[PDB]
Amino acid sequence: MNDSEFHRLADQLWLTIEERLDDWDGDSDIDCEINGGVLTITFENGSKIIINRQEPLHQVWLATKQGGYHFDLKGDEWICDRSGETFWDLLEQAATQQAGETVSFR
Repeated sequence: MNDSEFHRLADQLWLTIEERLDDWDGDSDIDCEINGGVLTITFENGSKIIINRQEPLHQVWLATKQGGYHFDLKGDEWICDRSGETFWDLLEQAATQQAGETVSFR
């Protein structure tokens, strides 16, 4: 991947995460903040999900209560380099588990 394409696609992903989380209107209180470019989602139980860019690798990284997941862009989608699972599936699964309420943007 080249650096400019990474900037373009990561910017897009950042906007999508921010809008989806800032627009959340379910029962649970969920907050999302951007600090030093890093997104942190905080849940009522104190747990968090952290999303950051790894520029030299052209990857997006995800840290949840359960684990860590590193993503490459493959065929127009962010895909975990260890399992093949998609960024949005892993993020939704973790946010649903950590909020105790369905967090779904599909």
